[PDB]
Amino acid sequence: VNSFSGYLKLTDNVYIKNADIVEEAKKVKPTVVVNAANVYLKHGGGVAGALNKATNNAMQVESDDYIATNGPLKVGGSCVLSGHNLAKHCLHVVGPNVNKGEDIQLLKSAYENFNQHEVLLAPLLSAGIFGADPIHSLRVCVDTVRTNVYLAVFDKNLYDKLVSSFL
Ligand SMILES: O=C(N[C@H]1c2cccc(O)c2C[C@H]1C(=O)O)c1ccc(NCC2CC2)nc1
Repeated sequence: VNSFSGYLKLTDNVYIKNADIVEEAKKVKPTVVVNAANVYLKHGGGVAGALNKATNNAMQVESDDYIATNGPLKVGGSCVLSGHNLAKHCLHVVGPNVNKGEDIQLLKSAYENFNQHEVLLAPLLSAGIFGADPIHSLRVCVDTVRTNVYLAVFDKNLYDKLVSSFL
């Protein structure tokens, strides 16, 4: 049993809700919150910009030190950093950004990072300002992630479409 409330069970291991991931994280304090990161960990907008703002920019400060030491992530890759006031840990995952021309096949590799964590609160990867089809992202999630994932979807009309079209 866990404290995630009002989630729609899609499969054995994937759950979804129309909710603000910032508020879900503040309320649940999950072991892992996933960030929709880029390779430079520059948390400018979307999920990344939103989570960073909720940490009062502490996520960005930590991220800048990470990049200065380690260099950029790979598209499809990830790193584990602090969850600050939102979670124990933040798993920064880089899905492909279609608005940068990145290959959508890398979306499966991106979701594979979730399998290293037994339970996660996460956004649908490559949705919103990353420009990929969210119905596609949800399908890849269900077909790739085997651990227990709670997807928080910000946009109500996207959530309604994701529920209505899920096979
Ligand atoms: O950009 C957000 N979401 C979309 C997005 C963007 C980039 C990559 C992604 O994979 C996704 C999933 C999309 C969605 O979930 O609709 C978002 C989410 C929460 C939030 N909270 C603070 C506001 C003040 C209440 N702000 C923004």
